[PDB]
Amino acid sequence: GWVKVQKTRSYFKRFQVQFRRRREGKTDYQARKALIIQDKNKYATPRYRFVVRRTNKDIICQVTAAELTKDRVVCAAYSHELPRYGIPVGLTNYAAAYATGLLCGRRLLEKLSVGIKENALAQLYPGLDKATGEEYHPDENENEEVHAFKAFLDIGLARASTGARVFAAMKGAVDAGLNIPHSMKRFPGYSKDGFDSSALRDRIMGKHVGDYMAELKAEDEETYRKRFSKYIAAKVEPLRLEAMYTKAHAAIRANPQAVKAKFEIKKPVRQARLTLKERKERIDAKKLEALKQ
Amino acid sequence: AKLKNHTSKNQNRKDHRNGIKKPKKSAYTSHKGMCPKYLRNLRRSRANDPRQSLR
Amino acid sequence: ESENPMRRIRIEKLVLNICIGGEGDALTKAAKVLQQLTDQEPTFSKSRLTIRGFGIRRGQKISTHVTVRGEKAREIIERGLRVKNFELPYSCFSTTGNFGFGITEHIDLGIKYDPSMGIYGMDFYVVLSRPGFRVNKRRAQQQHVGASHKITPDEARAWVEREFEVVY
Amino acid sequence: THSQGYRCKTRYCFARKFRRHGMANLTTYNRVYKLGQYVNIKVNGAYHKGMPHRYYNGRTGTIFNIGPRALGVQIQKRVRGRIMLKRINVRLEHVHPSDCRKNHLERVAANDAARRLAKETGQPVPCLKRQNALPRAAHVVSIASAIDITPLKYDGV
Amino acid sequence: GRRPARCYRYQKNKPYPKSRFCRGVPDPKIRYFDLGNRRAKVNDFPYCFHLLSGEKEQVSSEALEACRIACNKYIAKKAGKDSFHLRIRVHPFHVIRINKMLSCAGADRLQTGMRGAWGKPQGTVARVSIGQPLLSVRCRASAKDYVKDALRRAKFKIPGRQAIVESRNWGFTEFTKEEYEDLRERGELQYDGNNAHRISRKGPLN
RNA sequence: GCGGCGCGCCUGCUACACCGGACCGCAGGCGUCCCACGGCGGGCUCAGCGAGGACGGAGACCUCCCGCGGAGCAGAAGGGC
RNA sequence: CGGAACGGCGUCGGCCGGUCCCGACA
RNA sequence: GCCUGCCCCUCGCCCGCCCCCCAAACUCCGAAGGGCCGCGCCGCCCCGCCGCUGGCCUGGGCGGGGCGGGCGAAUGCGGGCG
RNA sequence: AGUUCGGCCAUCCUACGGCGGAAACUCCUUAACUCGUUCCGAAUUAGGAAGAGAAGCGCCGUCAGGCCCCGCCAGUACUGCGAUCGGAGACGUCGUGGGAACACGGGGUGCCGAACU
Repeated sequence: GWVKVQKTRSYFKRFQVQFRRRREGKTDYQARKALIIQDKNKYATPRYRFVVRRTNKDIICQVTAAELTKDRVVCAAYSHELPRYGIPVGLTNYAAAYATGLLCGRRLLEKLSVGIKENALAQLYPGLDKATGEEYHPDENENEEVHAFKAFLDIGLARASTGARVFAAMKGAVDAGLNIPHSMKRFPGYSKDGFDSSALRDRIMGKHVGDYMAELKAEDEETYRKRFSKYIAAKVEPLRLEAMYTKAHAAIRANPQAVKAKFEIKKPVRQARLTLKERKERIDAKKLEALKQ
Repeated sequence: AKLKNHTSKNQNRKDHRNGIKKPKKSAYTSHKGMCPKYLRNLRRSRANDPRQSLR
Repeated sequence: ESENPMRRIRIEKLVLNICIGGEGDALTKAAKVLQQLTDQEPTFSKSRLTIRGFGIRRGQKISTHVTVRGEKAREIIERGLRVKNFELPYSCFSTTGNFGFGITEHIDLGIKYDPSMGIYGMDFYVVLSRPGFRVNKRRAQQQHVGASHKITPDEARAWVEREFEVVY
Repeated sequence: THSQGYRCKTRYCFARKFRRHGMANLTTYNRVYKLGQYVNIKVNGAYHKGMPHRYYNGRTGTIFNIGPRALGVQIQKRVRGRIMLKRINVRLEHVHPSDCRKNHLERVAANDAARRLAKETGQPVPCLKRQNALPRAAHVVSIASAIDITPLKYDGV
Repeated sequence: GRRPARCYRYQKNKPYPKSRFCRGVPDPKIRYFDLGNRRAKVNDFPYCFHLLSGEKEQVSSEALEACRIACNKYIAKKAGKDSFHLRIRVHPFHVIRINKMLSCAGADRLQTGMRGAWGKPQGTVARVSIGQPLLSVRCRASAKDYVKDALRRAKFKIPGRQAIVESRNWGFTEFTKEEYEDLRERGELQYDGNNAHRISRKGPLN
């Protein structure tokens, strides 16, 4: 009972290393292909994929166009920007996704608009003025002359579970003005019978947190202290959540322009490579450790 | 009666006698097989303004 | 002299396995036995291929399994060590720190012997996981766990000794 | 050959190389194509639709039509004593852009630039034609100490 | 009678080996390819003598078995089984074919003629190149006098002209009489067993 | 020569590195099958190397782990995943 | 002196070697 | 070496290590030799047309006008077309 | 520095042992909900933020396997076209052209873009 080894030089010689992104697993190559296959006739005309990545403490939205090398991140808004816009806590809930979306969309429409400096873009496409759950497809209506900037959705590798955070970021961009192809069946409240404005009007307002916060205080205040600690110090009571969301949405739509925040580039020690002549020496000392003993 | 089958001997000389004739300019850029939309764009655009084959 | 608190050991899950060929309704009868103990619906695994010695024929349900975790896992496994007199064979611990034992009588686990439910033997296998193993199962960022963090059988026997005061 | 399928005698040709098995690098689909671009054709088994017949492998051609999801390469094939302008439709993956006149595109601009510098300073024009190597010159070489070479015996073998 | 060996002499056809397309390969007569003291110390057998191949040719297996039997006997009778190592280096691999013409001929009766000439495999045969060693006899000092004779007594059995050579190499070991010895004082020769290799400077230290 | 069918068709050879290349030359198939064995979207990883676990061993199940495909994709073979 | 495996103190050459003016038991 | 004493030996298998010789329907690699296309028209500035494109003032095509230039491998020879 | 979207796909891998985190990331953290699980919040979804470098990940090792480069192999094997060259043949030379491969040493161990902190 003593067996063969899988990692033979034969296995290694034939190993076909996957693409660096595929090995890491961040990017699914098959979807990227279908999202980025611009029909050849158009040529240079660029294609926008609305990446909505999800992370433990942040939700990242950026509108991107893939050139032969760069992915040309056009304009980007992340969850960490939202406390500046007035939401102190809950920077990764469904409601915060519908805000991350307005943050990206309204920045994109204005950035294109200031360069245009004419009767175009945001004045042509204010979009839904307020955050409401009604179905709104921006390009479905007039779409006169300058068409709404349409970007296709990139769910990443995350799974399209009914009413996931990533779906609600898409609504946020749609609220801003960017037409993003959508059906809203995934959105909660879309029973085959109908789309519930309510299921969206409440989740977009962060009332999912409100039910739990109030219930937690009654059944077990001590758990509610540990579970929602940041919410308590911030003073956003479950009742106050609705007001916070309306104000933030109002500020986001009116003044999207982002301001630069400074970054400190700390350098880790990064003990450098041992010099090659010294590298041979380490074996030479070891040889003495075996010979002289 | 048993007979010969197939052999290309001499076929090369026959072909290269005066052969290797270029396919001709008319079929170098012919409109057969082109995008149907491209053809309609080219014809409609040429008609307006300078190439007014129209009356 | 303190290990990082993530280096603790947790019972990730317990598998429960029966192999009642297929008979006429025996697999359904074991479904009743598994349902009460784990409070879960046991899923019927299926026979692969058709063999001569047993009666599997590439489609007969041959086994029922449920995976139990957390508080249920501790109690169902603690039952299994009492009925095994807090004694386990030493070699049961495996290469990936996974160990198992055999359970005669579905009744011995405190289930009442029934004329209606005939005795069905089951077997157990408990998987031990070090907090931080998510790197192996997450849909995104799926990468193999490092050597230290993997439970070596020696380390897991120590966690079993500490957890149930068992002997080998 | 008693059988003649559209994939006949393609055991080694249509096979991918040693460690390039897999999806196409995304760059192939993304690259831009302009009508009149030479496109070398390299048949692959990466996808099984849009594969041209084995003869069309390696036949540099120009793109007659930039259709949606496809390209239209016209190649020159030898039949009897006549070159025929066959027009084929390939999916982008099975086709690649060609350097072809890479030297020429650089040559015309570089030669023109030499004239452009010349219009100011550099009144003489360096002859702007390639010369086929040409035959050596004086290159007087110092013998100094030269190793004597003597043919060897049929010994070491 | 297997026919005269001149019928299949010379590498006339492209090597056709025993394979999934080949069926019914008859049987190489020669089944033993190493005779004598196969178990050997590289140190105990200083010189090796080989039979070099005079011409590109095809050598029948029955010859390879026949030669093996005769050459081995002469060293065995004089030098002894202990003093000789005999290696048939060429293996019978190519299987030649033989056309079957038996019984009556005609129309709708037993097929006869050169129509359908592919032959049922017969005579497993060996492929040789000019200069490929056929036989390798390794001996101690004691058999140095009798080694050449054993090779030649059997030379006639091997088809065509051949040559007898003394290896400047020390034994089967690739190294020569000098190199082997240079790496014997310097402790640079791992002894594998029948053969040996230089210790080398590669591999993880421990 | 009707004993065979290279008498339509296909895979790998023979084929002599573009392609085209003969033969009652080799190694084989085809004349069907499947509304799911189809299309699409989602999930998933397969044959197995081990090391473990009532009965339970060559072998049946259930676990992990390493798993470049070593699996199965209706049938010939070769690509391909 | 169509033509081989083998042989040829037939005749001219060459290669790798040992002896022998301590002249090839005196 | 022994009621069974397996207190364990010799050959194997299996796994590591070398070694001898192979493939036409084997290929990590892979020549010679073959194929296929180019070797003069560019650079600039504008301006039209488009029922097409696109978020756009984006494209590509197709034209037209100016300007800065020019014959840009060797050798043979007049090519094509019914 | 670190993340995201990427390009080229091993000098980017695989294995082991160290070293590291401020932020970033991961692990984490639970299930009223939306959802999610041939059974199983393992995964997946939703809602969090008490820990933590132990993994992942980033950095160094290691006569480390591979991968990559240059020698060597070697004018070697082969081979284009010529010889009323030499051979009973098998085949081999010689003229003018080319020119491998495996072993075997010596080294190398990602880089490029776009946005944000």
